[PDB]
Amino acid sequence: MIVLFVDFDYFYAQVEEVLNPSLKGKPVVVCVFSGRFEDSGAVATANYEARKFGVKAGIPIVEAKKILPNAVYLPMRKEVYQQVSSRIMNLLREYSEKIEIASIDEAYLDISDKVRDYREAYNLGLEIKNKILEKEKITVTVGISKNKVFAKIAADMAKPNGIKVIDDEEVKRLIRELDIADVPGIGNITAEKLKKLGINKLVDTLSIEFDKLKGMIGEAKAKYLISLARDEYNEPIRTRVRKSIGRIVTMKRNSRNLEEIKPYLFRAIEESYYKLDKRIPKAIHVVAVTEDLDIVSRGRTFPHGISKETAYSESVKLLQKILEEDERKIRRIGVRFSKFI
DNA sequence: GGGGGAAGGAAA
DNA sequence: GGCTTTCCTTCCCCC
Ligand SMILES: [Ca+2]
Ligand SMILES: [Ca+2]
Ligand SMILES: [Ca+2]
Ligand SMILES: [Ca+2]
Repeated sequence: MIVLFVDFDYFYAQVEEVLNPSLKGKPVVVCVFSGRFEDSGAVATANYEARKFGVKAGIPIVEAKKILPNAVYLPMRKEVYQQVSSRIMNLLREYSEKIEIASIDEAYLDISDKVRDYREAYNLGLEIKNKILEKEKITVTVGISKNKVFAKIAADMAKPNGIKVIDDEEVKRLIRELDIADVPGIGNITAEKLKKLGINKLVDTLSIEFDKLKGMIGEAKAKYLISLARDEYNEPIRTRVRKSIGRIVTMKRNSRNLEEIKPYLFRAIEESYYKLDKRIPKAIHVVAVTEDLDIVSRGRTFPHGISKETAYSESVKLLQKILEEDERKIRRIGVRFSKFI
């Protein structure tokens, strides 16, 4: 394989500096306003002028404003970034039939029937970047390599607005020098567990006894890291069909009172069905986040499609099961639909 | 022993 | 804090 990875730059914030060009140069910060007080929520994304100062995905909208109090804070327009994204995706579908849409702003292209070497791959990349810049004035980064994992890593290294290749020789250099915590699919929890085992690089997984890896991070993530360490990782570029869709809302104030909860839940279901659009789900899950923020969720799977009426009736049953089996207060309430048809 | 599953992770 | 969507890793049902 010769994989080609695209990763739209500071995406949500770009798609904002593209419908109001006056923003370029100024720090922008797309936030998610939760709804329980002046500026409560978090930062979705922030253009690079804002990151230079500490504002990044995650930190509360309130820390953001303490750091860059005079920045352009805008609310999240997800339905809008979603379209811009698709339009771009469609642009990429021409450069190859084998495409995997990883996220709302990440796509893997398998161009192993579209080019011959990394020099051709690299040129196809630039061609792509440009096309995108031409049609939607959106810069994106490109990473090319022998599999999805190293193509992604490539882009991680080149973003923003770049292009790169980690040829067969580099891969071995990396399997040895790349901080394993920088490997796609390894976060803080698993990173720590691996640091405790002396595993700081990929190559470090071939030495540790296996079953003592399966023991600490999980059978799957273990297999994952090793195959990568053996330069034997090959996950095909497969079309991805969305598997779930949901919406959680945040209540104006905590409670365990079913009738105080009901309005928000029914409000989330509605919005949830608007999204589904033609998709019929056979499984519904009610999700609530206790005052302490842990995540409780009860579900049920049907042997047929779920009609709102059903979603309505059944979701109350579920919600109840939560209230009956958890004594904590609720602040967040929502739903989620799976097992489409 | 294991193939095929509802809930709480763990990462993006 | 912090959506939204993933895989998963357990605790089962039953071969
Ligand atoms: Ca991105
Ligand atoms: Ca991304
Ligand atoms: Ca990453
Ligand atoms: Ca990491």
